[PDB]
Amino acid sequence: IEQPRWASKDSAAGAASTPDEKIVLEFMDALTSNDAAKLIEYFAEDTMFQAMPLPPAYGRDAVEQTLAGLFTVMSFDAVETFHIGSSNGLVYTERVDVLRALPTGKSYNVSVLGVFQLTEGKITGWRDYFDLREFEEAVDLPLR
Amino acid sequence: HHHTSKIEQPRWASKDSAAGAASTPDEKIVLEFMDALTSNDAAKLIEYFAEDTMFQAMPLPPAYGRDAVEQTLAGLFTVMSFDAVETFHIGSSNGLVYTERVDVLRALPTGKSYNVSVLGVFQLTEGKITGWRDYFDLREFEEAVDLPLRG
Repeated sequence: IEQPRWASKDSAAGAASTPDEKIVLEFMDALTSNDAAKLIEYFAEDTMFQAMPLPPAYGRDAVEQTLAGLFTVMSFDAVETFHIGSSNGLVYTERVDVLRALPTGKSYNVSVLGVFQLTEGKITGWRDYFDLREFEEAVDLPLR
Repeated sequence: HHHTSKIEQPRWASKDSAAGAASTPDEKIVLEFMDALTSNDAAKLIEYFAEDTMFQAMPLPPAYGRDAVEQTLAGLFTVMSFDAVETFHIGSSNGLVYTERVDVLRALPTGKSYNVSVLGVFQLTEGKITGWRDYFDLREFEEAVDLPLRG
C-alpha cells in the first residue's frame, strides 16, 4: 500500500476523532476476518450495503448473505485509511482495500472512498465507491 | 435522445434536512463549485483551485498542479457535458469536504446521458481547492453513453 502522493501528511489524517469514526475504523479492521456472521453484529436491523458498481442489499439478512457471498470468492487482506471525516451521522473514509481473489489467487489494491450511516452506534448504511473494471482485470475475475 | 431531469432520492439517502446542506464555509464553497460544474468551463472552474492542487477522477490518471487540472478538465469538456448535479450528503472535517452526488453526464459525440453515482473528496486551504478526487465506476458510464475514455 503506497501512500498516495495526495494523502495528508498530518499524523491524525486517518485516525478517529469521534465515537462513530472509531466504530468504523474498528469495523474496517474487522473486515480482514472475512467472517460475515461476525461483521453483521456491527449492523442495525434496518440497514443496507452496496459496492456501488454492483446492486445494493437492503436488510440485515441481505447484507450478511451478500458479505458471505463476497467472502466465498474474495479475501479482505489489509486496509489503510488516509482520510476519515464525518457529519450529520455519516462517516467518510478515503482508504485502500487490499483484495485477493480466491479462484485465481491474484491481488489488487483498490482505491476506495466509502460512506457509513450510523444510528445508536450501529451501521444503518454502507456504500463503497471505486472502479470495478480495473480490479476485475488485475485478478482475472469478473464480478458482474 | 431522451433523458429525464428529475433525480430520484435514493432509498438510502438521509432525510435529515441538514445532511445535504452546507454548515461551514468550506462546505458552501464546494456546493458553489458543484453548481459551477454545469458550465463545462475549465477557465471558470480553475478559479476555485489553488496553485498547489490536484484533481483525479479515480478511474483515470491524475493531474497535479493548477495548470494540469485546467487542461484535464477542459479536455473532459470537449467530449462530455456536465448537465446536472444533486448532492444528497455533504460532510466536513479537518479541511476535507465529502459529497455524495449523482453526476448527470452526457457524451457529446453521441448525445446519450447517464446518472453517475459519485462519492467525492475535496481538500481546501484558505478556501481554495488543493485537491479533488471523485470515486465511481467508469465502465458503467462508458457503456451507457457509448463514449470510450479508457482502452
